[PDB]
Amino acid sequence: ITGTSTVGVGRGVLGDQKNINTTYSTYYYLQDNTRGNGIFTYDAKYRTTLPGSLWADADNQFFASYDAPAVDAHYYAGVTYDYYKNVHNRLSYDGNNAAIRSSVHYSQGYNNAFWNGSQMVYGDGDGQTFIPLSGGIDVVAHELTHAVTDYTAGLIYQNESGAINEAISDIFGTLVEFYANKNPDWEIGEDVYTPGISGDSLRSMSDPAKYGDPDHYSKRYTGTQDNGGVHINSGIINKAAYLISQGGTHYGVSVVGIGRDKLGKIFYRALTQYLTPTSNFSQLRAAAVQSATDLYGSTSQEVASVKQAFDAVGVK
Ligand SMILES: [Ca+2]
Ligand SMILES: [Ca+2]
Ligand SMILES: [Ca+2]
Ligand SMILES: [Cl-]
Ligand SMILES: [Cl-]
Ligand SMILES: [Cl-]
Ligand SMILES: [Cl-]
Ligand SMILES: [Cl-]
Ligand SMILES: [Zn+2]
Ligand SMILES: [Zn+2]
Ligand SMILES: [Zn+2]
Ligand SMILES: [Zn+2]
Ligand SMILES: [Zn+2]
Ligand SMILES: [Zn+2]
Ligand SMILES: [Zn+2]
Ligand SMILES: [Zn+2]
Ligand SMILES: [Zn+2]
Repeated sequence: ITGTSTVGVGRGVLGDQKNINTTYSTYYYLQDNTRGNGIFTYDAKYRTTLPGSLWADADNQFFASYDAPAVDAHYYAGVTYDYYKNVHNRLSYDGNNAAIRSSVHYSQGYNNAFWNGSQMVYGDGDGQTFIPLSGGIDVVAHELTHAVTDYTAGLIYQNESGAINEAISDIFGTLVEFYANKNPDWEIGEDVYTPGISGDSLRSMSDPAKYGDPDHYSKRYTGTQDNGGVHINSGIINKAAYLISQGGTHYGVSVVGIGRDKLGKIFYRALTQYLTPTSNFSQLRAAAVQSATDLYGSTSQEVASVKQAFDAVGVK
């Protein structure tokens, strides 16, 4: 809508206060004019009709319980935009400043969130498995990263390619969470999963086997469930990424960590320049080695650590 750019204030899903970019035209709308072609957040009103109504608020204060998922969807879309722009010189998910549109209060008791090809969609959870899913910055950025992948490599969502697709979204979801300094960690979805249980998450990148997920290629799932193990086998790549950044010794292989920024640069270059729709784990290794070579040189520590990390998780 047309109006005046304003800054409102509200509280997110976890009760934290934050400022949000809004637009004033009689009402204050969750329309951020400061990022690309805009960030727009919508009320789906517990329906499954999308996108719903552009979020309108009478006073630019967003402290109602019903407001909280919208505050976080809007704010964390903005943080994700800022990450890709400031760290990777990428303008929105398509690199062409596409508007980022999000709908909250999707359906009733809905324990999921997803990028649907044109917008983000967030359930509120059932209050036991999940609280509203936009409360997790890593969830928001994980799903928006699926759009990045779709607009670059086009990784197929099945089998090893699909596990790479998932792991890329976990890697950049995590890197966004660190970029924001929003209680960062190497676990996924901890801020919105099981409010009655502290210390858990959907999966761990630093220790996938904490939740039973494989941390080595020899332990990969080979059946047909979960589209051929896309959220299961992602642990193999997630652990390699963790090792590249943080270092460690894994199945006896010592990895010299090179930090988060270099992890992100290596994997962003691999994703955008080298991966293809059917890349497998071995091809991802090659893409990451080539990317680190492009950036740091073939004789660099960075290249040596990429190789170490993929050796540690059994990916040749
Ligand atoms: Ca209000
Ligand atoms: Ca996390
Ligand atoms: Ca929990
Ligand atoms: Cl460990
Ligand atoms: Cl381990
Ligand atoms: Cl480790
Ligand atoms: Cl180990
Ligand atoms: Cl190699
Ligand atoms: Zn998803
Ligand atoms: Zn995903
Ligand atoms: Zn966290
Ligand atoms: Zn699990
Ligand atoms: Zn798992
Ligand atoms: Zn799954
Ligand atoms: Zn998923
Ligand atoms: Zn280990
Ligand atoms: Zn370890």
